[PDB]
Amino acid sequence: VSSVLQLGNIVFKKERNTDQASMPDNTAAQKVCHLMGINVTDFTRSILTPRIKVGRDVVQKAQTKEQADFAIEALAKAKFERLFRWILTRVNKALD
Amino acid sequence: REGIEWNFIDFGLDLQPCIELIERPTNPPGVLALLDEECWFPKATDTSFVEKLIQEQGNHAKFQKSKQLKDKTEFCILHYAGKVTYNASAWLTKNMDPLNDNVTSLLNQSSDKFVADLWKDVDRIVGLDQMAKMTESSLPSASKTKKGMFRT
Repeated sequence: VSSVLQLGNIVFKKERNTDQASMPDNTAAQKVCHLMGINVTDFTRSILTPRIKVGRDVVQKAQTKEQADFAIEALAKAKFERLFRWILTRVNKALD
Repeated sequence: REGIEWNFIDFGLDLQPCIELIERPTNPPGVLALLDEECWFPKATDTSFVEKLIQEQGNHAKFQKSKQLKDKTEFCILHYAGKVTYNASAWLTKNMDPLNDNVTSLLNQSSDKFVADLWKDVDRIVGLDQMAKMTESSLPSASKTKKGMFRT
């Protein structure tokens, strides 16, 4: 629950010289990564510059500010929905 | 069926053309069905979905177009409990439910057991690499699901 809230404090700022965005703080990501049990640099690379695969190719690209905001927004709601489904199966487990 | 003395009373209450308007998948299609297919076209937007919805539905006798809002993009339907105005902006994104798969696989293999249990099923996370850009939303496809079994 706290990490779902904390993802909303991660701030992408549009950078003029590449037209992408970068992560201009470390604390917001650092708090989130500690409470997700994962790594700051691998998370920071994944959110800004993902190394995806389209079928056959490997597409290593940079995402824009609007996209990086959308990616963190989608991850927060998805982790919340996963918690509710887990809690519901945990309730059903004891009733039955 | 039992063959008693009776004569049929219409009570006038059936809501089915309202239900077909949203539900129908083939023959004249419904609101969900058009939202399902427009979703997989690289020159579709939430706006094209509404202009297609006028093409299939339009004259339908439970459908009505907006107060001339085609900018926001909205439509109206006549439900049993009243006429709702629905605003279709960011509905292809909601019907799709896409996520960054690169960050998702990091959670699958995390050093918290609880996060790793919660993100145990990554097999149906759907990559698209879609460029949300107003006016010209652009939908590439970067699909990634086991056996190709994904569902809208």
